[PDB]
Amino acid sequence: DKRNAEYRLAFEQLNFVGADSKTPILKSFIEDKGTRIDEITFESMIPIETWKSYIPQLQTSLNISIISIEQGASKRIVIIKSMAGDAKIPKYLPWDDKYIEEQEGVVVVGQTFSGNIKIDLNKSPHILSAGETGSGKSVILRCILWQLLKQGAIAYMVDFKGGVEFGLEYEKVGQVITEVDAAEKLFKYLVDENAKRLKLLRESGSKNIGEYNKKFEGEELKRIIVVIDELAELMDKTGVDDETRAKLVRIEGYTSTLARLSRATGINLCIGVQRPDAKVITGQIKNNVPVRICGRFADSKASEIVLSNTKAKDLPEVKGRFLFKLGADTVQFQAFYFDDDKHFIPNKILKLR
Ligand SMILES: OC[C@H]1O[C@@H](O)[C@H](O)[C@@H](O)[C@@H]1O
Ligand SMILES: OC[C@H]1O[C@@H](O)[C@H](O)[C@@H](O)[C@@H]1O
Ligand SMILES: OC[C@H]1O[C@@H](O)[C@H](O)[C@@H](O)[C@@H]1O
Repeated sequence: DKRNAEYRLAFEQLNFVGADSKTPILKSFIEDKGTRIDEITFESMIPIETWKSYIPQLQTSLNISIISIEQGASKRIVIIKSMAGDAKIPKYLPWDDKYIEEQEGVVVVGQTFSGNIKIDLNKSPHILSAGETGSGKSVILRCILWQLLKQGAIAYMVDFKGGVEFGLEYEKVGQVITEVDAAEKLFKYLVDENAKRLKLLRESGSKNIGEYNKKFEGEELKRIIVVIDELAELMDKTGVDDETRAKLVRIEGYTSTLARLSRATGINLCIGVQRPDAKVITGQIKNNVPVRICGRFADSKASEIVLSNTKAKDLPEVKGRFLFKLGADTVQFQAFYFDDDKHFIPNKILKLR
């Protein structure tokens, strides 16, 4: 076997042997095909602290990037989490307007092993982006927003922290909703706008708003993008009073209806979540929000709430490194770093008269 012959030679060149004079024994090599992260298990008498001292050398000899080395069941077992030197993705990928797609409704979120990650909002209409504060979870949503604003979409932005996440420059290109009263008015409007669009599709025999628009020269329905900076501000009802709770229940009813029924109507939800919790990322959100973007979470439960697998615990500690899940596959990718100070140019959008 190639791998066993390759490891043996590598260990012998280092005289990397235990008290019994044996080089480490390969017990198992488990590759994750989507993330390209491997679990290599070795048996030897070499202490874990010695393996850790050898990390720089083992990376070079075996041609791998070592994420971690941990002791297994016994002091004879080491488990290495690694990525092959061939599984290359950037560690920094600045946004650039050259990535903007010609096809309306198609957005790019970053780079994977073979090509870029593209999302066609006409096929997978809603996105949930989850990550710890500073991960880049929110940066991705603003990058998607910019792309859609450049394709002529209408935007609505929700931020209950006084709108500090969507400053005055965002207000030039759309409406910023900063409190629960304005959010009830917004979501009741979007649910009615969705109902009016479904009515137009049935009546005209149109599959989507794109087919509808071609039928009427002077009647052009535009894509609507709704960016929710933090889903917990709309879903977490724990400490509010009776009236605010009923208002949030009404809003949740509107969000659920929107997510489930806005597939063909060109109304897209881009949701941010800082702390995954089953009360916030419910079964209704999961059943109707197909795109998941997940940052690193050391906790298994947090990854299962977002992805319904534990792979977010395996990611390397790289800023802007995420998991992408659409359907049954989970892949690792580097997200674009979109910086408002240099990438968000409101006058370019306003010029699209
Ligand atoms: O990389 C292969 C496997 O390694 C294991 O350590 C992880 O828990 C799995 O999520 C992963 O699929
Ligand atoms: O469809 C465009 C891209 O997005 C996803 O379907 C996959 O994760 C990528 O491998 C693909 O290149
Ligand atoms: O926030 C709700 C309001 O949003 C505006 O953008 C729409 O034009 C109004 O019709 C709607 O009532």
